Amino acid sequence: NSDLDVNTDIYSKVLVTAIYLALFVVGTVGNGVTLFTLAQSLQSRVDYYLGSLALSDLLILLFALPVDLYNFIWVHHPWAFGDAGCKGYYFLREACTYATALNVVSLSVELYLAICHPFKAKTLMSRSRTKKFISAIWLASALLAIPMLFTMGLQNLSGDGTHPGGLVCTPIVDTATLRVVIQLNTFMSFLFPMLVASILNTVAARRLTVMVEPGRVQALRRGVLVLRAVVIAFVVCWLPYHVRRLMFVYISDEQWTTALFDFYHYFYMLSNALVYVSAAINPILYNLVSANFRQVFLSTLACLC
Amino acid sequence: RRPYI
Repeated sequence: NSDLDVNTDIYSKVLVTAIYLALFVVGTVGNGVTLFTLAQSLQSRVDYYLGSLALSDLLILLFALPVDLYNFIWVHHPWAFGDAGCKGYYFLREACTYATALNVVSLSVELYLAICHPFKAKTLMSRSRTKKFISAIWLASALLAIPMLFTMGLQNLSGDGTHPGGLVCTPIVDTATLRVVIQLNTFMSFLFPMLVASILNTVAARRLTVMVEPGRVQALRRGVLVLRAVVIAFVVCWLPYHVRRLMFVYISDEQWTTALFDFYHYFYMLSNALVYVSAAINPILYNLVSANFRQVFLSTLACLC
Repeated sequence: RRPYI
């Protein structure tokens, strides 16, 4: 009884709490004012993509954060929400990850096509078809996020399973299928797409150096660098997250001691913190490099006040 | 003792 509790420093709890607060405010204000700011020849399309990205960021920040703070870090048990809360939460997370990844890859594609083939850069995707492609990204992401509605659930692990304080939002499915779905998310929402995006970034950079209306290159290069920053930040932030989930299953029960338990939890704090950092980092990467986005940002926040 | 989160 009550063994389901987690040994975590109160100092660390308050730490990640404050951190999550900062990331929450910064990310929410950033992506929000970004979305209001978004409201053109080509940049309209990349504005739609950035719209999708900042939207996903807003989803994770607004919705996933307070759930994470309350139960995952502070409460531990019992799960206070409903099953729809759990399944919906994980589904939301995964869908957001897939959406983000697809947005990034598609952005790399459209950038490469923009710089290398300007003749086909106007005909390839009209804004209508672009929005259709965005909705396509959303729905596909949902389809890929579907397993979480089946994988995750609730189990009473109070030993007898009768004690109310033992209710836990946990994966109901077996260890094997768990390994399977974790692999699915790791490959499709991280490894493969970021690999493709990195490749397209390398090629874009090389052919950019090859290509070198002279002023236009100054803007497109800016685009490239921004993309690079986004990609590297993504991979570097999501890497321990996926490893943690791999760690979660690739370690046997006999190997699972209290040390690896608490360590897994501090690593959870760390990795998730890095995730929310990756969420809030986008508008900062936009403002810093673009300057114009920053001036109109300041203009709009001056409009609100 | 396997974690549940």
